[PDB]
Amino acid sequence: QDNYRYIKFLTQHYDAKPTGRDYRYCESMMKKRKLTSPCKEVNTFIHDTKNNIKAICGENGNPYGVNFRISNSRFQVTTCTHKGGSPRPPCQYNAFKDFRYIVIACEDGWPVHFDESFISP
Amino acid sequence: DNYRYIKFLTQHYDAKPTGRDYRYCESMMKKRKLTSPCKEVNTFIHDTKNNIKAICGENGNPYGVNFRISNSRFQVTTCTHKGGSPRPPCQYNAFKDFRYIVIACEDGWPVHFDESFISP
Ligand SMILES: [Zn+2]
Ligand SMILES: [Zn+2]
Repeated sequence: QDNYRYIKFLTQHYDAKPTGRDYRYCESMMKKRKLTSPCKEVNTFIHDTKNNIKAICGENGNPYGVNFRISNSRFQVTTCTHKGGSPRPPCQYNAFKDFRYIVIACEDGWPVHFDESFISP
Repeated sequence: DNYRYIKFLTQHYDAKPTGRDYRYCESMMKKRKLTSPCKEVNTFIHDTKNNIKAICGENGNPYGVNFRISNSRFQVTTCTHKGGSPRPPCQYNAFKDFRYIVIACEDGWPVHFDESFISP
């Protein structure tokens, strides 16, 4: 019921209204979501409703690994990957658009972590 | 101007459904004022405005002469009127589905939902 980790998940991993989904999108979003001090190396935005993402914690997800959940359907996502090595802003990013399953961690029915290491079929 | 697009959302967009049963349809139809007279068939899409609009763009394909089919499945709830009276209160059966949807777009914006479309 403390919303802190859930809102943190949203800040870092949720954008219902993307524009472009190219490197410029990634570079502006990583800045707007304050993920640039230091440059976050890999960060994926999910483009769907809070309700549908939350449903991965319940009806619309399967157990994955010890504690994660995998979605039962694909989600629109944009993965921003840091380029150029240096961890100090300004931060340059490559942007990878995808429609794929996502793996998250849930706590008390809410998304609290995004598994950036998951490789979807 | 936004009129037909907003009208499309009023009748067919709900990012935050609960229940998705007869009660959901009966409250939503009333809330969206689709009850004077009772609308016979009406589908609510449970996804973002952006993703639905994308059916008019990259996440859709041409369908028929004037329509668009989504390239992926959407969570939907179809409300089908029952009881036989066009007057409030309007009663509904709910059908939850995860399916392709067909819409009409105008200039990149969704303006109608094809209730007659039968998805694989
Ligand atoms: Zn939305
Ligand atoms: Zn009827």
